[PDB]
Amino acid sequence: GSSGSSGKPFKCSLCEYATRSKSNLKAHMNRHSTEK
Ligand SMILES: [Zn+2]
Repeated sequence: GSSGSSGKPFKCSLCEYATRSKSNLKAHMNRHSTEK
């Protein structure tokens, strides 16, 4: 759907990775270090 689709608080500017918890994203961002 493309109507009132509540997004997310933290959305990685690198990829389409997003999570409601900052603690989670913090771990994902790390992946953006090796072979990237
Ligand atoms: Zn990312």
